[PDB]
Amino acid sequence: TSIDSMTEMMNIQTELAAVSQSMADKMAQTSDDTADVRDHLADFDDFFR
Amino acid sequence: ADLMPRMVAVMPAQIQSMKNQKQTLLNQYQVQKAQQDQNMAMQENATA
Repeated sequence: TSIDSMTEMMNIQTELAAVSQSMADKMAQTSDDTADVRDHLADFDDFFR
Repeated sequence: ADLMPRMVAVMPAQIQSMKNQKQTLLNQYQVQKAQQDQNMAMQENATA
């Protein structure tokens, strides 16, 4: 029974690793977009600078 | 947040296994201690 529980735990750990990798990739893309927004905003307002 | 409860629900099974193992160890200790002490009592002063 303990072996079964440990096997299930390992499967769940693998799923958590996949979730974490997906989150990291999506956050990287989001940060790239936010950096684009910040660059656009900084380059703007030069008329008002 | 859906994965976490699975890890929560996995845990109780192992604790029951540990508890049963502890009970088995205590019973084994009692049995073997009784056997050894009984044998030593019977074999004492048998070289007379």
